Amino acid sequence: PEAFLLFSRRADIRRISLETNNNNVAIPLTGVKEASALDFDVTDNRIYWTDISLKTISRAFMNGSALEHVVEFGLDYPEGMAVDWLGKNLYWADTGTNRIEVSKLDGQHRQVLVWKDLDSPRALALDPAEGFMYWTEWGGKPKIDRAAMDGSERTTLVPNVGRANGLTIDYAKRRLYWTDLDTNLIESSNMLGLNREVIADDLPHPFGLTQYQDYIYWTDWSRRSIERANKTSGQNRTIIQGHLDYVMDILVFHSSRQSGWNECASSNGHCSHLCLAVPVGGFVCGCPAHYSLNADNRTCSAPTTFLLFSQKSAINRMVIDEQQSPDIILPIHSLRNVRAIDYDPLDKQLYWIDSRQNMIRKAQEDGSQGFTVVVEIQPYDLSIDIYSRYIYWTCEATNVINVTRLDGRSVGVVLKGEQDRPRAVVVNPEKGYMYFTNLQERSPKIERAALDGTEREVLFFSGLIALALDSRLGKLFWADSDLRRIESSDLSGANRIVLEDSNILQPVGLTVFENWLYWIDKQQQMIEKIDMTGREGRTKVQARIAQLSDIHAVKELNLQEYRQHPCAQDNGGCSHICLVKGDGTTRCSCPMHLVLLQDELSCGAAA
Amino acid sequence: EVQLQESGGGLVQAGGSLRLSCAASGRTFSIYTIGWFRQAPGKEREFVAEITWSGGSTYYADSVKGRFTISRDNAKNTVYLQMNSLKPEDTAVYYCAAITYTRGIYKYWGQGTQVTVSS
Ligand SMILES: *[C@@H]1O[C@H](CO)[C@@H](O[C@@H]2O[C@H](CO)[C@@H](O[C@@H]3O[C@H](CO)[C@@H](O)[C@H](O[C@H]4O[C@H](CO)[C@@H](O)[C@H](O)[C@@H]4O)[C@@H]3O)[C@H](O)[C@H]2NC(C)=O)[C@H](O)[C@H]1NC(C)=O
Ligand SMILES: *[C@@H]1O[C@H](CO)[C@@H](O[C@@H]2O[C@H](CO)[C@@H](O[C@@H]3O[C@H](CO)[C@@H](O)[C@H](O)[C@@H]3O)[C@H](O)[C@H]2NC(C)=O)[C@H](O)[C@H]1NC(C)=O
Ligand SMILES: *[C@@H]1O[C@H](CO)[C@@H](O[C@@H]2O[C@H](CO)[C@@H](O[C@@H]3O[C@H](CO)[C@@H](O)[C@H](O)[C@@H]3O)[C@H](O)[C@H]2NC(C)=O)[C@H](O)[C@H]1NC(C)=O
Ligand SMILES: *[C@@H]1O[C@H](CO)[C@@H](O[C@@H]2O[C@H](CO)[C@@H](O[C@@H]3O[C@H](CO)[C@@H](O)[C@H](O)[C@@H]3O)[C@H](O)[C@H]2NC(C)=O)[C@H](O)[C@H]1NC(C)=O
Ligand SMILES: *[C@@H]1O[C@H](CO)[C@@H](O)[C@H](O)[C@H]1NC(C)=O
Ligand SMILES: [Ca+2]
Repeated sequence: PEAFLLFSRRADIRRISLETNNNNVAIPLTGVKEASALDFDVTDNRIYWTDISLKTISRAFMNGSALEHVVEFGLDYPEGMAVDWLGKNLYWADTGTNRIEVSKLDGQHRQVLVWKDLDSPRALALDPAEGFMYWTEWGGKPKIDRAAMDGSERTTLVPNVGRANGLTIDYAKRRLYWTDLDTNLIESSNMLGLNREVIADDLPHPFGLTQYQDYIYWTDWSRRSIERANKTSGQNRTIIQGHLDYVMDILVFHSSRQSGWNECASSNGHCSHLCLAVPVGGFVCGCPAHYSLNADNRTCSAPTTFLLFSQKSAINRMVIDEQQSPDIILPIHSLRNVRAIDYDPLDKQLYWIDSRQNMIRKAQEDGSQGFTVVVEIQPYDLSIDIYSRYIYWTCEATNVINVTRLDGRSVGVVLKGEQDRPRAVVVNPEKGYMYFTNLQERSPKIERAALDGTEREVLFFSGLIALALDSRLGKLFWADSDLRRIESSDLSGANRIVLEDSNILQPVGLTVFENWLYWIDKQQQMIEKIDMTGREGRTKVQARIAQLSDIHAVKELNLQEYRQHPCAQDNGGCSHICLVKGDGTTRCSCPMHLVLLQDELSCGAAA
Repeated sequence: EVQLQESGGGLVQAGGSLRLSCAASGRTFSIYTIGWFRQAPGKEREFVAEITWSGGSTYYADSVKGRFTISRDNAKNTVYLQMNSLKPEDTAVYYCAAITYTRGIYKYWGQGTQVTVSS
């Protein structure tokens, strides 16, 4: 078990034997572009590295096998990364998003630990045996901060230093080592930022840093070298290898570097998701992003109410809490030209339209269970009947309101007609109605019809691309891009009141979150909201978000109130379409290619 | 990513002086060094001088050593090249170049400024 050095340079993570020389070759990796930060798990014999050109964090065994991209979403510049080898967690710092995030070595249960008051955090060093994490911030007045490995107890450890890199922990002597890139020095301190000593003051430009036994190894971008020296006096310097320009990270791969123990290593602290280390040598259970910790301090609960705004290449989730949690990009693959989204709160599964692939797809929030429900046919918008478990959606090609089941089997075409172009759709199954836009040439309109295409009337005629609906407020909302404004009305058609119409360029989406009206401006790249109770007024939620496509609010499904709808219990006995009448009973109906039968429930052909 | 904007420079008599400026915008916290290059109408790119982003280290080529003085502003994100004892051999287009700790060798370039020395 011979100790050796490992360093990243361009697209090569390479190995340099310390004692004598052997295996001075690169680690056989396939798709590396710009390797940066490095760490390892010595018992699993695996290496972990980041990539800026790819915006990824990958892991692979020492022989290049089992190369997998652990983190591949929501990364901008992961210049720092470290491995919790006891709790088996992966920490990293991003200077583009300015946040320190944690997950597992597998990659699941990604959580943001620090996100406030961060100014470009880069170097990262962990100490799970004591429950502390240390990092360096390169922003205005750079500094070195310490926090508990769950994000709490964050203080400033070194305030006077310059831009620090190569933060390395000597666990035996209990000391910190780092390099000052502005004064071009190598310094050390104790675990509290005190007893500060200057290890080396005459080096050209030390950059990366690591420590092993009584020796300190550093890189030099001026001399383009890897050197080592006595960690105490700073002398007995030898050049390990030269002609190495722009070596990003460097470290010693040896078991003695990863010792210690906490409860997370023994039993994962009996936590459901994350086990994070805290002082002193203790632990607390952590949850995925947007998840909350239950009363047992062990299990995590997914968020029940939230927002979902999707752009051309991503689908994101917003959460409103007092701590102002950051938005999360849902790790769903094969997202090309997204145009609409919806969500089923019963099975808790997300649905969306993909225009490029030209299909409607569903998947869980973590990305699992990818299922294609319909696949020429150009779907435009969609809306879910969560009671009949149906999806109503318009087609841009056939110009038709078509309805399909969640399992993919079509119930049939509900609306069709010449000189008709139905685009946006929203369903109100509590009242058995559906509202949609009809963009006829030189004649737009907003129409309502029953969930079977009958009782088709015209609601809004003159003065005019997305509809929102709220039954609690009894209000219908829409937004026009030509006139560039947003309007509201009642479900019956009365009180057509114009909302805030100024400072709007190109509205695309609308939803109702509690007593608020969220809408997205695509060209202005904004997510805003209007207070529905008329108290706080117009407010900007987020600015400069490109390629926006849709937004969808999600309230928690009260299953007690859900089971009360007669359309939900075996579809009210109706094959196909169940309709709710004024009195509250049900009445069956069917698409245009079928006809109701004697039992007033089933349907079929005719002759 | 970093964007550089060169400014200053023009028609200057022989034996005079002229101060060049280079404004860095973007991820300037990640800047390692800033180097000045120049392109003559005949010769190709020539390396002139470099300075670390903290101003602690500096390097001048022997072609301009003793005359030119590369520096960084005391606050702003700009670097200056003070050119003294100008010769007709210095007539060229001067380029600012940034090398960052992130992305490493990837050089972010500016558009450069034209400098002419008449005699
Ligand atoms: C509303 O949405 C539903 C989707 O849920 C959609 O139903 C689909 O209709 C298409 C046809 O329009 C079906 O595709 C057919 O499948 C049958 C087997 O079931 C095939 O025999 C058919 O073969 C034809 O096409 C061939 C070319 O590939 C020809 O060579 C051949 O001669 C046949 O003409 C055809 O492939 C599809 O199976 C259904 N899907 C479901 C789930 O039922 C419906 O059409 C939509 N309504 C409108 C108006 O668009
Ligand atoms: C060379 O590459 C091979 C890739 O197959 C490496 O083999 C792998 O070694 C790891 C070592 O931890 C094995 O992980 C273990 O898996 C078992 C389940 O089989 C699990 O119970 C343990 O806790 C541990 O995680 C992994 O299974 C194994 N894969 C195989 C054999 O297919 C090998 O380690 C590499 N060689 C070196 C020197 O790194
Ligand atoms: C690391 O470097 C140091 C010096 O750079 C090496 O120390 C060398 O060893 C000799 C013999 O022990 C030292 O002699 C000293 O003499 C002074 C009086 O002059 C005395 O007070 C000391 O107690 C000591 O005996 C000396 O420090 C130095 N030799 C010379 C010629 O300077 C050390 O050996 C190096 N470490 C390794 C592992 O090589
Ligand atoms: C699950 O973990 C939470 C912490 O996140 C535990 O809450 C803790 O509850 C106790 C009381 O049950 C708190 O003790 C308090 O001490 C202060 C003095 O500091 C006193 O003024 C209070 O009246 C109270 O006695 C304790 O502070 C609190 N923890 C934190 C961090 O605030 C909870 O008890 C855990 N669940 C179980 C079942 O133990
Ligand atoms: C490093 O320097 C200290 C200073 O006294 C000395 O005691 C120690 O033996 C040196 N170790 C090596 C490996 O040179
Ligand atoms: Ca909608």
